[PDB]
Amino acid sequence: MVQPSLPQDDTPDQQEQRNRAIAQQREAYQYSETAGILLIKTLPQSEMFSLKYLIERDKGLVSLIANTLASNIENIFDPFDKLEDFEEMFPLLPKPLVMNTFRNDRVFARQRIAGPNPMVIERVVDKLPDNFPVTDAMFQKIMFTKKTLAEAIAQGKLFITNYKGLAELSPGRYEYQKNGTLVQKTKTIAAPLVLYAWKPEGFGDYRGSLAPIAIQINQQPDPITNPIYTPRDGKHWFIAKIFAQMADGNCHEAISHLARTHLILEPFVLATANELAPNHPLSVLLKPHFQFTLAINELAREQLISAGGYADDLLAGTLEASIAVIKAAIKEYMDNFTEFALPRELARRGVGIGDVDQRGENFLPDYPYRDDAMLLWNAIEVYVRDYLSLYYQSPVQIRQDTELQNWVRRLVSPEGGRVTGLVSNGELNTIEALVAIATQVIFVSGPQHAAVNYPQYDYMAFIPNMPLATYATPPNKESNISEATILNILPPQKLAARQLELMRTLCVFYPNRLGYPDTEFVDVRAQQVLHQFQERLQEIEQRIVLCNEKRLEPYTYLLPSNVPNSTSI
Amino acid sequence: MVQPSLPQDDTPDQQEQRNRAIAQQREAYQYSETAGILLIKTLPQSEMFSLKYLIERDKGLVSLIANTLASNIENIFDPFDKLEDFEEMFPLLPKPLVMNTFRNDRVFARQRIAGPNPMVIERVVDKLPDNFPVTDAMFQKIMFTKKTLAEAIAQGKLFITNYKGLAELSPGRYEYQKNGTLVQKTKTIAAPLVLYAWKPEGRGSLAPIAIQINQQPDPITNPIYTPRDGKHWFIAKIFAQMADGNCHEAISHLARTHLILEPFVLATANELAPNHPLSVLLKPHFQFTLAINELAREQLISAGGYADDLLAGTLEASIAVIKAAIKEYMDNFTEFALPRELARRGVGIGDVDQRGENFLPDYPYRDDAMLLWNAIEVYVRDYLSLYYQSPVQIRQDTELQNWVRRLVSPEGGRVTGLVSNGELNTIEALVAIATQVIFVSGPQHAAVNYPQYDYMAFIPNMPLATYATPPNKESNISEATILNILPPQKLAARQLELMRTLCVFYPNRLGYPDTEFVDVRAQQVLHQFQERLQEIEQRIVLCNEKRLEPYTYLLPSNVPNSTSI
Ligand SMILES: [Fe+3]
Ligand SMILES: [Fe+3]
Repeated sequence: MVQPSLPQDDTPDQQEQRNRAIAQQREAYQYSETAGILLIKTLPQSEMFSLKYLIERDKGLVSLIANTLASNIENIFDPFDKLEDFEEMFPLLPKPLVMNTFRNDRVFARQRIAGPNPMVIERVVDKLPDNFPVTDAMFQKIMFTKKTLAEAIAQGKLFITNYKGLAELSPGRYEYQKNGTLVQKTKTIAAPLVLYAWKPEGFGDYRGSLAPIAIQINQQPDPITNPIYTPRDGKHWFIAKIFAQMADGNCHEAISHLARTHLILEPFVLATANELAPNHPLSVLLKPHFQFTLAINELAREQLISAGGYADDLLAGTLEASIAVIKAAIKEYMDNFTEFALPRELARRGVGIGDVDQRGENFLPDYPYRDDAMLLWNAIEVYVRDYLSLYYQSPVQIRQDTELQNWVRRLVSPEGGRVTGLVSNGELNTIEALVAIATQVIFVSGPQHAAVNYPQYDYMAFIPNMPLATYATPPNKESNISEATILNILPPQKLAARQLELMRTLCVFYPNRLGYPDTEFVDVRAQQVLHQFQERLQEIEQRIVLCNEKRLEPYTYLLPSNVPNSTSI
Repeated sequence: MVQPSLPQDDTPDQQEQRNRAIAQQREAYQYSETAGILLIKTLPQSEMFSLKYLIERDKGLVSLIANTLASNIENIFDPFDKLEDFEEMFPLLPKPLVMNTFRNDRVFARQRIAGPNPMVIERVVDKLPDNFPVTDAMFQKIMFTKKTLAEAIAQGKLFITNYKGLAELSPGRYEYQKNGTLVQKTKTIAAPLVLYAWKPEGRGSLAPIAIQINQQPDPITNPIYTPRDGKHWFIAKIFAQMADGNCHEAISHLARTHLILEPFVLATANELAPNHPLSVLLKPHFQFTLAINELAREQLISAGGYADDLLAGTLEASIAVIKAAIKEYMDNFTEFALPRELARRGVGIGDVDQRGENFLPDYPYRDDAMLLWNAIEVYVRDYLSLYYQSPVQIRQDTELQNWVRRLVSPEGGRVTGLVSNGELNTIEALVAIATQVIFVSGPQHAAVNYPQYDYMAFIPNMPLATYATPPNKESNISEATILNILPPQKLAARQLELMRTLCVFYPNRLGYPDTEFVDVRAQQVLHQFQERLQEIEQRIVLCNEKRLEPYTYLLPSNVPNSTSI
């Protein structure tokens, strides 16, 4: 166990040892790709899941065998017979928290700020999209108000989710035998726009909340084939929400979860191995936050984004279409890396802590993801800054650290991740820039992945709340809607089962815990910095527990006790 | 990648490097115990399953989710409604090979010699046990012969399986909620005696003659059943199969492959340098062995695990059987070498009649295992000769001498049958030890592990517990009677779950290690072993065209390099 040091501070003997270790690491951590996604060529045994991990994962899979044994769902591509059958899918599993209230408009809307994908909603500035022709009359009928849209917008009261990033998907296909013949079917794609309003009054008892106003299921308006639905539209409104939720779930899995936690971490894990000695302070800082990350990304390669895997079976598009969405989300992230730092990302959507009205109040006061993620972001930043200050007291030490400079060059290179938004001026020159990079990597690996991964079961294991594909077209607005209509839009039995299977496996345990690495730092000064980070997380836990006593609903996913140390499941 | 060498031949500097490695290995491979069974304290990450292993094991578990989705079995402690329902448990899985023919007496008997547990049957010498009062009249009625029992025994025609090792099990209990009421029930244990005869006519094969379901005879409450007893005979075979299945899992499989290997794996780490030739030889045959034994600890022999759920006895009773089986093996280690084990049961290749033909001519486990035993023996002799030429190099190898001391010690495995004269002194003795270890880890484990699905995933052929008492020999047997003896739905499902996971894939392959030997001479000896395995594969393929049913489990292409599943 070596005291960490910068390579230029070491003797020539010690530097030879560092280069030896790096050369060996480069041989063990080679770069590869699947479908243009950067991944590892072969996983080192040191990077495999632990025994303890495997025991927990297996308990999960065996719990699914038991639940399936106790369930009445069948291995068929028929719809369920009754909508109530979706409630019977959990005889031996926890009931998903959304299950009993998912029909409520407020429960729908609050998933934008506290559900699995709190990453889409943005404040409307200036005007709605021209292809989303909501009228004053619609707004006024739904809000029971004489205020106009322009007035609401001028007050910062309107919010939108625009799923146009899904507009080019080729719809996925599926097929099966029924009575000795092959039936071939296609999923139905949608790319909705959803308008929300902040309602300060709430419902008399004055916890304010977001409320949904209008849904246009596809991007190009048409009064007949693509009208705007509102809550006045009865069962047609319920169906419009289903399509919007399906769209949110596709954006969730491809963009917010797979692309922008799991797969954008892969180049950082590999660059750390390919350029940093084992006793490099940055490697020692970052490796606890990479535990099991290569391995879980290899399972995603094998089981999630493979032909016949979960993405192929469950999502709206063809596998090829889903992979294209994933790769475009990676590219935009890497190209703009520092603009995806949490405060900047939120501010770009108009929903950051600085987005306030004339009285200093946030235009979106009820946003548990933002509130709790900012606590964790700020605590990690203090932890990282205090840690790196033990090793870099002056910027020349950044510039003369040949390993660190190689780590940056690897990341920005085309073959190393193409992280062209990583640094300014073509080179890492300051300590504060490195603090921001390492803060963002640790934030993504622990907190961000916890926020998008662990709500999956509560909101997406109950299939009707967020089905990963829709299986019939939106009915015409004047058509009558039966239970059969809804059951034909929702997934068939075998695919509903498959989606529960996925969601349970992704949420069943916590592989590790934020701030609690498997081995202590050798440097007692760094162990003290870590102990203070652990104290701060305890303070943050109690603050969130207090906030949750007053929130409309508790938001538990960013409690530090529930945040892993690494992206690992 | 350093040339292997004996420690006494190394420099002082090399010797201190060897000793540092051994000290680190002792720290990473510490000894521990669960319920008196020797295991590792903490599994080193280097000893974990590989990614590729995990991917295959996960395919197997997901296949069970899919199969269960497509099945109609329920999560209940009720019996199945019809016996035919046991045949509908495999909508998306391979059909177990025994399923169609399991009622046939010949198919029942041939599981003694080609089934999951080919380790029990033995030739009757002198007389039957006194607590098994088979009479001439019974024998003559079953065999439709005038030969007496004593004449048949004198000709070496009779064979027996005696499950007396189960006679003291406390019966397992189970409970469930049924209408806000907690129901508690007990399994029924049995310790049968089964008489077999070799019947030359056909073609020639073993035939079952008589079953007594428990050890103490009584003409009314524990009678001798024969093939003349109709459905009662069918039920007696169920109890005999259940007993074979319990002896299989506790003794032949868990004890005498998985758990007796654990001390050898730990001794190798605790006493041999990484470049010790014996460590280099053995470690390919230990791949994933510590890890699979840790899953056995956690999932198989834990409270609420598979053994607790499925086996006839309480968990404490099954663990006692396991531990007794380990101790007899270790106390008599060299006597469990394949040729000597077969000979002690009267069924070895030397057990021949006046005309030179075996008393038990049809014995695929024996014939194919002997081929692999002999090939491994040549491999380890030719390999070890590269490094030991005279016994003084055996005696002056301090690491090897420590390896033996560790194994025979009370805290390293207590392998008191390992060595003669208190000490390992010859190359041939070490050849015998390493041959047996490699044989157990590959071939023996293959022969007891991979038939589990074909013979035990079809629950009526070999249920791991019985759930009602043997009916009175005079009662009418209904379909419901049999369904109450066989496992309830939930426990049948749990037995299929287990047997599928134990058989889904081959983690590695006999003779094909992950890394080449650095020593080119050792590479050549390994290549010769691979060639011999190819010859054996073709010889077994030829035998399988003349056997009544193929025995595929010891084809070298189906034998792993290590006990790993
Ligand atoms: Fe994840
Ligand atoms: Fe096994």
